[PDB]
Amino acid sequence: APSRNGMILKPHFHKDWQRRVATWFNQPARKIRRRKARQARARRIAPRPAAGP
Amino acid sequence: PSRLRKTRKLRGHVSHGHGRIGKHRKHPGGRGNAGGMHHHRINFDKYHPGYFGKVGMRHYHLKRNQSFCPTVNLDKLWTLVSEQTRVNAAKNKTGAAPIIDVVRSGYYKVLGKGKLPKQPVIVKAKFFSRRAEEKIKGVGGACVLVA
Amino acid sequence: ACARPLISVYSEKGESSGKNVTLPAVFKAPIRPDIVNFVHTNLRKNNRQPYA
Amino acid sequence: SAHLQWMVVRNCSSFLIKRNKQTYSTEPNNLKARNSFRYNGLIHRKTVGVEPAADGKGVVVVMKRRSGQRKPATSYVRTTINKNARATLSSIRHMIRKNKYHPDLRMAAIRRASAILRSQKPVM
Amino acid sequence: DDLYGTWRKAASLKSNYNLPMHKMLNTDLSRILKSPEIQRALRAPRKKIHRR
Amino acid sequence: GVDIRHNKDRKVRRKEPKSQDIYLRLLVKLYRFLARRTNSTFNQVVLKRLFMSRTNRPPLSLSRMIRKMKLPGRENKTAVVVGTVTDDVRVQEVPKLKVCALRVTSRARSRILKAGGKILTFDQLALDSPKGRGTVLLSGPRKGREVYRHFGKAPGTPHSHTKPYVRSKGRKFERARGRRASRGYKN
RNA sequence: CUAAAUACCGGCACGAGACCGAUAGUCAACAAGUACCGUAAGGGAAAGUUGAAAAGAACUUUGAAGAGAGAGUUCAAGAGGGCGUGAAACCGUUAAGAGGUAAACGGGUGGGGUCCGCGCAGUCCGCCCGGAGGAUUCAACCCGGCGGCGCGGUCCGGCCGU
RNA sequence: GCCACGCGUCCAGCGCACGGGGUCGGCGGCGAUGUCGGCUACCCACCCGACCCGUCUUGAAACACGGACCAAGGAGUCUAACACGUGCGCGAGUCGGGGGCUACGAAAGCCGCCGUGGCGCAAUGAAGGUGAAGGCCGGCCGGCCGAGGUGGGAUCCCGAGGCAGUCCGCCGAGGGCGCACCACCGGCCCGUCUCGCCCGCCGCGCCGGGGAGGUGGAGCACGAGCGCACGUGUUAGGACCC
RNA sequence: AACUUUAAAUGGGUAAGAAGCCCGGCUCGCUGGUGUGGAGCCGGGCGUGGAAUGCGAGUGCCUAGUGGGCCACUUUUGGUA
RNA sequence: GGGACGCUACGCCGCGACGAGUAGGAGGGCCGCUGCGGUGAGCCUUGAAGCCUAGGGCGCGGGCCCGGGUGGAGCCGCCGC
RNA sequence: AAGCGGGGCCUCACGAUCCUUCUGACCUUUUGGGUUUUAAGCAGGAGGUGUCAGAAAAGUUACCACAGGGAUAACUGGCU
Repeated sequence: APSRNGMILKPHFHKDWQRRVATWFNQPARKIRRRKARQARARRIAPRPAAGP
Repeated sequence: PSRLRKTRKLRGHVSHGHGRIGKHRKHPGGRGNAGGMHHHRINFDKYHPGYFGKVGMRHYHLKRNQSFCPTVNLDKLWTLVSEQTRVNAAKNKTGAAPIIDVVRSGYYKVLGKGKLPKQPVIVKAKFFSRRAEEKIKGVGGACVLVA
Repeated sequence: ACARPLISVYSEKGESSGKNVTLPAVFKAPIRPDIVNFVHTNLRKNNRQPYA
Repeated sequence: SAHLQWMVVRNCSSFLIKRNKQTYSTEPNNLKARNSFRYNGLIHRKTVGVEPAADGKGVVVVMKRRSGQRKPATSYVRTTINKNARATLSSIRHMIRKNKYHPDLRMAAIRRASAILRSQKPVM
Repeated sequence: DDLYGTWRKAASLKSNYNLPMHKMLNTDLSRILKSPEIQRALRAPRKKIHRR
Repeated sequence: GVDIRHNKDRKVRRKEPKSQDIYLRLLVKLYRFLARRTNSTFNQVVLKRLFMSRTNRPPLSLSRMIRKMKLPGRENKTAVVVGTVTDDVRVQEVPKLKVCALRVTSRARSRILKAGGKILTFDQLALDSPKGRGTVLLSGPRKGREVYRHFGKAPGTPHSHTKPYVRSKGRKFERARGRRASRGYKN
C-alpha cells in the first residue's frame, strides 16, 4: 500500500537472505593477518624488494 | 535512541496509534507494488506517470565505458589551469595565449554555456559544441582537436 | 585572539625553567561541547563487541 | 571569556548538584552556593570569596588577582581578618566598594561573613 | 603548531587542514553591551512595574 | 460557553534556535537585547533569521553578492548575510567588499581579502552599526534546493511539470503510458 | 598439474564482551539428551543458595514413635538438614471497630484508635537609651608586605598580531 | 451659583482623606500527667450520588464475547531502501565505507601521486546525435556596451520640515536602490511540425548548417550539494504478538 | 411529478476604486475606405481610501486515523404500516 | 558648544484571553527499569539491596524522601549514551 | 458573394498496458567496419477486454473442514 508521494521500490529480499548474511567483524582482525604475513614474507626475501618483480 | 521513539509515548494506549476500527492488520492492500492495473491505479498515475509499458530500442551488450564523454562549460574553463596563468595572460603584451588542455583535467567535450573573459586562449579538447567555438573565436582564441 | 601569551616550561622539581614557548593557536580554537559530545558518543560505538 | 565558559559549566560541571527541585554549586568561591552567572567563583576574572578561618576564629577573604589568569597558584591571595563583628564587616565592605572590585557582590559577602562569625560564636 | 597550524599557516603533517574559523570573536558580551558605541543607540529602559 | 476555535490560536514559529552550539547562542543573546532596546527592524530581521533552520538561512554564492553590489544601496555600504558566504568559481573580478556572515568558506576569505575587502562577524557588526545603519541584508535562493522541484503540483497531471521520484533516469523509467501520446495518453 | 589472497554454526586450545542472570541465558548452571512417554520413526522435562567454620543441637524429660519441652552451638536457629532474604493470593490466631436492603466506591463531615509534633507557658533578630561591669581597646601617625585602578592626560621597557 | 483674578501696549509648605488589592501603634482565655494540635493514611456511623472492567459496535450494565485469585514473564523490535523535517562539518565540491602505515586498543591517528569510485556540477531525444543571452556603431566583417524586463516586495539611502545660533542624534511629507519569494511577459538548450532564403568545404550531391513561427521536456537563465546523526511515514524482509 | 400563459418566499452568480478613472505618445508581421479598430508598452494628473458590521492575513512540506453510521424539525420516494 | 532583593537570560517579571473529548497527532517529564562513559575526596557490617508498615510528608499526576521493623553486602544522585 | 462546413440540429451509440497487422521517411539501430535481406525503433489507424479504468475459468458435498459474521437468514422476543 503506497503512501501519497514516494518512489516505486524493488527490495531484493524475497529470497531467504537472512541465512546468507556476511558480517564484517573479521575486518580488523583480517588487516592484522594481512600485515603479519606481509612482514613475514619481507624478512624471507630480506635483500629483495617487498613489492616483488 | 529507543527512548526518543514514538513507542515510549504509546504505552497505555490500547490501539497503539493504529485505530480501533481499521486495526493494524498484516497486509490489507497486498504485498509490494500490488495492483498497478488494479486498486492502486490512482497512486500509480497521479505520482508515477509512465510506469507501465515499453518504449525505445533494446541494447543487449551495453558498455558504459564507450559512452564516457564528460562535458565542461565555459564557466569553469579558467578553473582548470591555475590562477597564476590567468593573471599573466592579460599582463603579457606579446599576446601569447595559454593552452588549456581539456583532456588533461578529465573532460572531453566543451559547451558554450558561460561568458569568457577578453583574453585569448588555446583550447585542446576531444569534442566541441558549435556555440562553444564561436565564443572562443569571439575572444580571439583557437579550438584545437585532440584524440 | 590577537595576541598570544608566552607559556613557560617547567623543570622536574616544579621550578620554572628559562625556556619559554609561544602558546599554539590550537588552544585558541572555538569551544563546541555539542560537537565533542556528538563525536565522543559516536566513536564509543566502534569499540563494541556484538551480542546476539 | 566569562560568557563563553558559562555556557559550558551551566549543566555539565562537577560542582553542580540538583535534587529536590533545587540547584546548587559547591565551588570554593561560590558564595550563596547557587548556580548562577554572577555568583560563579571560577567563571569571572575578578572574584570575591568568603571562607571560615583555618583555626576556627575569624574569616579569610579570598582575593583573585588579574595578573596570572592561567596561573591558579598565584592568582589567589588570601587575607585573614580576626577583628570584632563591626570592624570585620567594615573591612570587607571597604575592599569591594572602594577598590571597585566586582561591586555587585559586596552585600553578599557581608551576608556570608555575618553568618560565619555567627557560626563560630559560642553556642547557647 | 605543526599538526594543526595557526590560522595563517596550514598544518604541515596533515594533507589539507587548517584551524576552523570563529563564528564570533569577542565572546564576552558583557564588555560589548556596556561599550559606548551601542549605548548611544538605545532607548530609555522601562523598569517601572505596572501591575493590574 | 464561548464559540471560538482553538484550532490555530497557537502561532507556530521559532522562539530560539534548535541548535545547541554556544557561539550562536551568545550571538542570539546579543541580538535579543538589540531587538527590544533599539527601534530598528533590522535587529528584529537578523534575530528572526538567527533562529532559522539550515535550509532557511540557503547559502549565498559570492557571484550573487557581486551582482547585488553591482546594484547596491549606491556604493561605503556593508553586506549582511545570515547564512554562509559560498565562493563562486565562474566569477573573474571581485571588488573590495564589507561582508558580514555567520560563516565564510575558506576560498572565499582568501578571494575577498585579495581584493582589499573586509570580513566581519555578527558581534563586530553590532559594534560597527548597532542599528544596522548603512547595511544591505541579503539571502540565498530559498527555492534553489533540488527538493522544491519535486514539490508543487503532482506529476501525471496536465501542465504540472514536477520532477518525479525515480531511482535512475533512462529510456524505460517513466517514459511509457503516462507520458507517451502513442501509448494511452499524455498530459 | 599448480600454493596466495578466500570460506568455516563440526573438532582441538584459547582470549574477550555497553549480552542474559535460574519462568532469563543452549533443552540441559544440578547423577540432561537424564527421569519419563510412544511398538517405532521420535518427543522430552522439572530441579542453584544453612552457616565464616557443622561448630549439624551433647545431656534431661513426655510420648510406642513420629513429634515436642528444657539445655547447648553460632553474631544470628528470627540460618535447625529442599535450611539466605520469605512478598501476594489463601489460611490460623491476638488487638480494635462494625454488622436485617450482597459486598465494595466518590464527595462532605463526625466519632474512635494509632503513633507523631518530643508543643505544656510561646518568637526572636537588628538600631537607640540606662546603669552595672570586663578589656589591652578606637581614631590619627611610623614601618613592612599584598592587592586594585590609572585618562602617568601620551612614564619607560618587553611580547604578540586572525 | 460660578473650574472667573493681575499690570502695560496694538487691532510654597502643613496636616485630612469613599484616592495605584488589609490593617490594628486591639484584645480574652487555657496549656505536665492529663491537656492542645495532627490535611493524608487505620477503623466505624450518616446524607447525597453511584450498574463490572476490557472489546466489537450507530447503540453495552446487558439475557453480546474474555475474565476465580495472586506472583513472574508477556507483544511496533532489528537490517536494507526511499521521502520529508531538524542538528553538525565542509562547500562546487563532498565522502573512505574498500586497502595500506603507526589491557583498554577489534580503539584512535595518518595516507588524496591510495579520490579509483558514489552523489552533485547539463539536459534532451527511442536513437544516431545535439547540447544552454544579445544589442549598438562604421564599412558579412572590425570596435563598443556587455547578463532580460514589469508589478508587488521585509530591510537599507537622501532630506521640504520640525525636535541670534553650529554640531550629534531623533523622527519626518515625499523621493530611490531594491534581499528572498509570487504573478506575468520575454530570451536561450534538445525532440517534433510547418515555411523559406540561402551559403560553404578535404571528397560541390538525395550533401553540412543557419533562420522564422507553434508545440513536447523531470531543462538553462550568477550554484547547493556531499558526509554523519536524529525523528516521522511507506515498504521488502518472521516484521506489533498468537 | 413526467401540462402550462402567469408566478412567489427561501436561494444561486457579479459589482460596491489606487490592480480605479482621465489624458498624451510609441510598437504591431493582427484588421483595414481613413494614425480605421484592437492589443501591448510607456510618461503624466487625479487619495473625502468612495456601503454597514466584524476579524491579522497569506503560503509551503510531512502526515495518522476515517471511508459499517444513527437520531431530531421541515420537504420527500417505496411500502397499509 | 554610605545605600534591601535581583540575572540557573534554557532565568526572572507584568498584562489580558482561554481551558470538553473517542480515533489520531505533537510537546514536556527533577516519572520509573536495566547496563556503559564521565562525575559526587558519594553512601555502606556503628548495617547495602530487597520486603513489611495504624507514622511524618512532598508533587495535579507518573512517583519520591524520611520514621519503625526484618535483612545481611552491596547501592545511589547529576551530565550524556 | 457575404459566408458555412473539418460529420449527422443538440442532449447517447463506445475501449488502457502487452502482443499482432497496415501505412508514412532520401528517418535511427541491427553492434569491429561496409553492402543487402531480416529484425528492432518513431508517428498515425485498426484486431478488446459489455464484470464496459480492461483475470484466461464447470459442478457437487446429506462425509465435509477453517477464519469469522447477529453487518446476514431458520426459532422466541420487539414495531406494523
